[PDB]
Amino acid sequence: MENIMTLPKIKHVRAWFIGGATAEKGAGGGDYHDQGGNHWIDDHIATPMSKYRDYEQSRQSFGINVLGTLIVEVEAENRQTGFAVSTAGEMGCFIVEKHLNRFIEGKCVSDIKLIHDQMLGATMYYSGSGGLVMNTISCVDLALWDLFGKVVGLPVYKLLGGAVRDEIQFYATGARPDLAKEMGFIGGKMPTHWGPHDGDAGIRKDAAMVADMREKCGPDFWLMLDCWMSQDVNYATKLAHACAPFNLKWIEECLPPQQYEGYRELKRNAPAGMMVTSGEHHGTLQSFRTLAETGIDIMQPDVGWCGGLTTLVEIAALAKSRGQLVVPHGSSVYSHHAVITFTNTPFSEFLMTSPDCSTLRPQFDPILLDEPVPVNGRIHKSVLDKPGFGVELNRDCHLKRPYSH
Amino acid sequence: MENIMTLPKIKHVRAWFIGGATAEKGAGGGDYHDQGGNHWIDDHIATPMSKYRDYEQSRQSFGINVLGTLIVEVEAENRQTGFAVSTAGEMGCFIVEKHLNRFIEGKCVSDIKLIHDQMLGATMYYSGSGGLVMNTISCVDLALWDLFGKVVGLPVYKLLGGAVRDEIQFYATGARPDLAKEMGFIGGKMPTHWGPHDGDAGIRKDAAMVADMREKCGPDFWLMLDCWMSQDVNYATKLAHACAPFNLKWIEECLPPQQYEGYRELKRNAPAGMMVTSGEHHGTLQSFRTLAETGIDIMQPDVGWCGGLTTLVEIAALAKSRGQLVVPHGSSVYSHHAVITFTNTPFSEFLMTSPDCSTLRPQFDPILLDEPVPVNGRIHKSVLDKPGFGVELNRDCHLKRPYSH
Ligand SMILES: [Mg+2]
Ligand SMILES: [Mg+2]
Repeated sequence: MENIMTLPKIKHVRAWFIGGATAEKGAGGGDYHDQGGNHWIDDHIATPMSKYRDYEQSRQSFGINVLGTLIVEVEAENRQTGFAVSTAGEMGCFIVEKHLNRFIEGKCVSDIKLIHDQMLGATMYYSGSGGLVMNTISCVDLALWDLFGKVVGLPVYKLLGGAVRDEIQFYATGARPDLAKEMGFIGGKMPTHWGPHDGDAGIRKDAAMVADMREKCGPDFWLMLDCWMSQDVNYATKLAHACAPFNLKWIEECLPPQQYEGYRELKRNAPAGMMVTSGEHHGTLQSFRTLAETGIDIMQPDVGWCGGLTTLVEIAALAKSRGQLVVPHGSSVYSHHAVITFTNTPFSEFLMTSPDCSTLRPQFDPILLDEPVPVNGRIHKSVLDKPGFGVELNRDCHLKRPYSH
Repeated sequence: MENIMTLPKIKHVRAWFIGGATAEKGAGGGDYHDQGGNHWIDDHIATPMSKYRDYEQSRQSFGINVLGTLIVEVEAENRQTGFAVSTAGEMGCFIVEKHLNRFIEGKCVSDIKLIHDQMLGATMYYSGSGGLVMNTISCVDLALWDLFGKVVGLPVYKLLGGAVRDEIQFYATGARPDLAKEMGFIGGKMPTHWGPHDGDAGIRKDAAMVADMREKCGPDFWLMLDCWMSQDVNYATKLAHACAPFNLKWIEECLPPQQYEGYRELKRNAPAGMMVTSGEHHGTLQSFRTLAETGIDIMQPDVGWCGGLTTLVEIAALAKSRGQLVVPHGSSVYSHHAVITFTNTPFSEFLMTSPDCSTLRPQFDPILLDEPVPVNGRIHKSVLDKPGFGVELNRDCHLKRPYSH
């Protein structure tokens, strides 16, 4: 047998950020919500805070954009690099440069799972199993997979065992399911604009929004509702039943992440055939074990928030073992390379970054160079035939390096 | 009726830090683990990382001390101030100065619960329900209660409805239960030094450690084991049964926080009469609802990590409703003022900050001025008869202010 390919050790790990409270607001990139004004993603979206008059119209007003984008780049001894982006910004840089670097530098570029376990174990006392700290860990994990793929010379999807479908079909999230249908998407997920404090009027208005789009899009184009942790079991139950006549495919993240018991009850109360989903804010495989056992239909981890690709692959197996689907939240290429290899991820999400949902602005615009976007609502596997996650870091963005080591 | 006491509005909120990766290592204060060398708290303590040779001897080596102390001070329009400390450091300062300040400034000093709900709702998308972000929220909550108490002129324990006992009796956590007995404590909790990877030898060694202290302390002095998230169900079960002959009162935090299902199984497998506890790393009332339902005997939230005093009081009611006890993790005065009013907190914890557990070095030494310490293993309620949490900020420490607004 031939001698194996020689692999370099990891030399440096660096972290930068753009956007967030200490940089330029509206930088976009990794933080989906770090947008400018007049953006659908900030237009009276129901949230745990919209019950407050001062925070009802804008999520930005309560600080959904304070973190900004975290960028992690790992450089091997042979000078090759790999990178990834997520939501964490400056604080994410602290974690990487002042803590996690000790487990990263000096390792082989193939020691991905090892570094992953060490990051989880070393931060367990302050990670809270999700959110900020997990977003940071996820970003490092993705940067490592990117570097490994670029060193080996293969797309991440091939390293994982290959594609199980020739193309990824997408549904679009935004305020214009009708325009999404025109673009070729298979469905459209809309955000709810009213919450529990709005009562029956709120239910009537969001249900009317769904009815209107059903009329405009026809019966086969899927329609879904995203509730961004803004409701309670009763309100979610009433809304789901109010939308049943229009064949709403699923109602998403109705409750805060810790409310597993509530999700179990909500799923039990759901109209026959209508799915209940959640997961974008959950982190760690164990949390997904608990979430899966509530009986919800689809878990939706964000690859950059759940713990990384390493964790995503485990979550996919968990769901598959139960005969269920896993449909990641956004994530662009970080999701594409993974889900195209998952038999139980028949479709993916494309979260509209276009202010009015009329164009195909890239998912992480503009931090990723040559970022692929759906063509006729799909991304063919050949589009992913590039090393690692197939993109390059846009250094024309004003990247800030708050910490060093 | 007389006109009510006039209350000022909150003018400023400021955040500082000491210790941590960007300051002086070993600063102590809020971060219990930010100690120097030769400290029992870093002496081969079993952890999720001790299975790794390079991280077996020292928790500091894997970074248990990177955060340091977060200090939050709230100033009212009448110039009176209130403050609190916790574990979060520089990153905690970012959260307070760049995000949470918008919900704090301008409110009445009595709007504590309102600010609390807004902090939770606004950070839900990145808090992960515990850890770093929750520690920060908790610190703000405590600072608010401190300010309110100082403005009103009453100790927090009286504002809460008064003491239900004349003194708080303590058990001591550290490597010397025998010295703790001499000091007047009612029991001693020791850390385990070996983990699953050590197998039967590890169980034999930690059990022998317990047997030795039982011999030295007698039958009535309580002995407990702290496992700092380092085990799995089987190992914890074996260790608990190995310690049953010595009447180990309880075995604490055997599993990582997300493993609710494991805790349920462990409690079921526990020797008759032996308690199973956890909770110091959990956050948010909902997580404690789930933890409580696993059947464990005592939940141990840290007042500065679980969400604050506001959350602690709710957790106490949850436990009380189930006929169970709540015994907070460390927390000094932040716990004292609360638990002295809880019928279901018959005793409290004093975590030895003394390197060799031979003296009564204050719990948060040296960031808190005039910090009370147990006398004969107890703290009489009269010791707490000072405004707010009864202490002042030691500004002789080199406090750093990384952010402004
Ligand atoms: Mg969603
Ligand atoms: Mg403990």
